[PDB]
Amino acid sequence: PTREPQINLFKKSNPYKAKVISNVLLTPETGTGKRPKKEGEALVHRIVLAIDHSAYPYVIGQSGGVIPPGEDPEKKAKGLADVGYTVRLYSIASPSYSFGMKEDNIEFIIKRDNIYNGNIQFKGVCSNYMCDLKPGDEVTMTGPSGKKFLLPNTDFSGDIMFLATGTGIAPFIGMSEELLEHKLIKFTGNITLVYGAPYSDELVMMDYLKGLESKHKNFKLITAISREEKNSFDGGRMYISHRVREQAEAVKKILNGGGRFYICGGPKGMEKGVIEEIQKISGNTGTYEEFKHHLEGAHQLFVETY
Ligand SMILES: Cc1cc2nc3c(=O)[nH]c(=O)nc-3n(C[C@H](O)[C@H](O)[C@H](O)COP(=O)(O)OP(=O)(O)OC[C@H]3O[C@@H](n4cnc5c(N)ncnc54)[C@H](O)[C@@H]3O)c2cc1C
Ligand SMILES: NC(=O)c1ccc[n+]([C@@H]2O[C@@H](COP(=O)([O-])OP(=O)(O)OC[C@H]3O[C@@H](n4cnc5c(N)ncnc54)[C@H](OP(=O)(O)O)[C@@H]3O)[C@@H](O)[C@H]2O)c1
Ligand SMILES: [Zn+2]
Repeated sequence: PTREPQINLFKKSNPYKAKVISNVLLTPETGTGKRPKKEGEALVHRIVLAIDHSAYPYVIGQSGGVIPPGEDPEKKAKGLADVGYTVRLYSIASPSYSFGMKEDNIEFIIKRDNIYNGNIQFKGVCSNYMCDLKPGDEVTMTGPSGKKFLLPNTDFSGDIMFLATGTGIAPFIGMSEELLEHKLIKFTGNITLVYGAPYSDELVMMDYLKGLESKHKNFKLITAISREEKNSFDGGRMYISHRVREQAEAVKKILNGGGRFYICGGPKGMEKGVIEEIQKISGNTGTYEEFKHHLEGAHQLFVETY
């Protein structure tokens, strides 16, 4: 709520407690759906926490931090006296003032981060804790965290391209609702959301997103289903990067029209492929990093990958 980002209003020494309102699964229960045994599981939950927007005035594009209950084995073994699990960050998926501007909650899009044969081998601590939350449970929170990945704070006319993979879709749900419905600013540009995942059933919030597309014209939705589609260029898996190449003109519109690029999701450093595809389109032949830093400097690039 209330524009202008604040960070670290809550640290591990003064956490913020939040009660769980809802925690619903968004992907097929294990065994159902397209992902075969040998490829493990893709269990993605949508999690809604009740908070006091007065005490936790977050801004969409920011991250919330969670502290999983318990003692970190590695820390105890190293004997740290801290021992408590270190914070895990998650992209806030709800719009600044919540859906319907009720200012009553905050939401996350979290996936069980396991390893896996097809059977489980290692089990992510925090992601599973979250996905195991029951309505009424209390969550230890930190933040807000981050103040770079943000929307314009004044009226905007340039086009905006959202590039997401998997859970990276989170920030773009809130941002999409805020730009198209909440209108905290007069936005007159075109939104292009390029969203990628392994299987069609692992694309989450689709009903909502497709609905956004049919209601606006202001908003186009493209998907890259990597394990069901091959790109037309090299016949490899279809990634969002290949979609960018197909959207050469929407890309050019942004490069020359003062638009913005938001890239979010995994795996770590997945922005490289997307960025150097944008560079091909611009035709600029500087080094990858010279082009990337230029865009960021020009406020036309925003990247959060993990
Ligand atoms: C800015 C930011 C935003 C993020 N947003 C989201 C988001 O919106 N949604 C989301 O789901 N995640 C998001 N993440 C990731 C999140 O922060 C966590 O890193 C992630 O959920 C996994 O945390 P974990 O505690 O469950 O995994 P950890 O317990 O820290 O384990 C990490 C990985 O290591 C593996 N592992 C554990 N033990 C071993 C071992 N002995 N040998 C080999 N491997 C092992 C685990 O299986 C796991 O896959 C974000 C991260 C960042 C930095
Ligand atoms: N277990 C792994 O080592 C592994 C495997 C794939 C990606 N990531 C996954 O990404 C995180 C989230 O998983 P999720 O179930 O929410 O969905 P997801 O596995 O993250 O899928 C996101 C999409 O990005 C694609 N991709 C992989 N490398 C890329 C690059 N360099 N440039 C552009 N796109 C790329 C993936 O294609 P693919 O069909 O080739 O994966 C996938 O379709 C992690 O949990 C991790 O599982 C790492
Ligand atoms: Zn509308």
